Amino acid sequence: MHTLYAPGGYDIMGYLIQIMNRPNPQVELGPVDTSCALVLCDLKQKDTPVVYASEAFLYMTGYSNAEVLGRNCRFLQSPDGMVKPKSTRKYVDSNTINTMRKAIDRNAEVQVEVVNFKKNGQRFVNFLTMIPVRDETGEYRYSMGFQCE
Ligand SMILES: Cc1cc2nc3c(=O)[nH]c(=O)nc-3n(C[C@H](O)[C@H](O)[C@H](O)COP(=O)(O)OP(=O)(O)OC[C@H]3O[C@@H](n4cnc5c(N)ncnc54)[C@H](O)[C@@H]3O)c2cc1C
Repeated sequence: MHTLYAPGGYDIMGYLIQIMNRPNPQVELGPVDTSCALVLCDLKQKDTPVVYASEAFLYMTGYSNAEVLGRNCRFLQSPDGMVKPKSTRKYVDSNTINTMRKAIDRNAEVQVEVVNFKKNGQRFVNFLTMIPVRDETGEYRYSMGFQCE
């Protein structure tokens, strides 16, 4: 993967505002800000890579910015951080992974409980919520994920 990052950074605050102001919320998230664990992935780059990770996310997972950026978030599904696309996870519920996959493809909001592992191999249940995000063109370009241990 050779993901490219937006020169000048991402409008994370603007996107959080967009999310809290969305008209027909399918999932209630309650107020959110930059203090919580979150990531923004680019739907328009190969394998929906993380292009921004909040400090709280890195702290929760134990991974560094260098270890997460440019990667699809699925690495959290294995204690060795090695998860190949389309592979059958041995520690994660297949229907759960398919639910996330379909929600992302359809730009549909979703909330799931998925088993994840921190960098040091510590297992935990991640209550994950993903909401599609529109960029300046007004069309869905990113997805913001909010992780909860
Ligand atoms: C912003 C954002 C944040 C995210 N944060 C996290 C996070 O914190 N933790 C995390 O674990 N993931 C996270 N994800 C999810 C991850 O990045 C992938 O989107 C997710 O694993 C599903 O996509 P995939 O490409 O891995 O699917 P695939 O690799 O295709 O795997 C889907 C699995 O489902 C099974 N399956 C497929 N179709 C069917 C079917 N019809 N019936 C039965 N089984 C089926 C397969 O056997 C396969 O193993 C995040 C995604 C985004 C966009």
